[PDB]
Amino acid sequence: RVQYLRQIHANHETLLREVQTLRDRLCTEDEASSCATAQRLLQVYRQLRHPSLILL
Amino acid sequence: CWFGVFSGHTLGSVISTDPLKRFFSHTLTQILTHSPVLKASDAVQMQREWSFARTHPLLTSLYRRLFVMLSAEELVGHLQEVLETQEVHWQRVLSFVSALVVCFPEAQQLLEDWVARL
Amino acid sequence: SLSSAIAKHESNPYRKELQREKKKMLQTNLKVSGALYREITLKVAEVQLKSDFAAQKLSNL
Repeated sequence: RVQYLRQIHANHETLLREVQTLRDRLCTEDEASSCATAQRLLQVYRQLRHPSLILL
Repeated sequence: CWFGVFSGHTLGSVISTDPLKRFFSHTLTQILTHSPVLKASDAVQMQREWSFARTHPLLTSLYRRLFVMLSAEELVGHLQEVLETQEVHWQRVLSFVSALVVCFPEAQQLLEDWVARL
Repeated sequence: SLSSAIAKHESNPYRKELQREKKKMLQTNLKVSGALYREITLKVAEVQLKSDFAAQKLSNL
């Protein structure tokens, strides 16, 4: 169908732009490279890994 | 070109039709609501000039398009709702009903229904 | 790129006559090639491998 594929695309692009802003803040030494960065990315990792690659 | 992109062959293909419908509903209300001039209740003889073929083909095309990407009784309820709620531009509403009656599959009796209620 | 390749496989009385023609154009048609899905899910799988490998260095440390 279409609804489900667009659900997935939008769910991904929100994360992607969020990650991208996060990458630039790491370029400008804005935020930190202590941590909570690391702990943020290990939250994105877990979000995605639950239904990784439904194969049809 | 604006009405061209509005024709929802390119757009319907990419966009889920929950927010697209909200866009069209706000668009329709914004066509009707904005600049409520010629409120003259004596806007009677001007019905002849707001006849479907005299109303511009651009209006006609966009109205057909708005009918295509939406449903009929949704449109009827929405019209009933807005005309009850908020003031009008009589040009666009009269043109709009003129396009409604001939475009949609026999909703002149669905018109008579809420006409009788009103 | 999965969803973009798919959203390119998805594109490809007189008033009533033309209303019906445009209804026929917008009739709910879905053409999501299974083989394309497959192609892209392997490209994706290659990267999931890379992201998963990279999460072990991070969640270990």
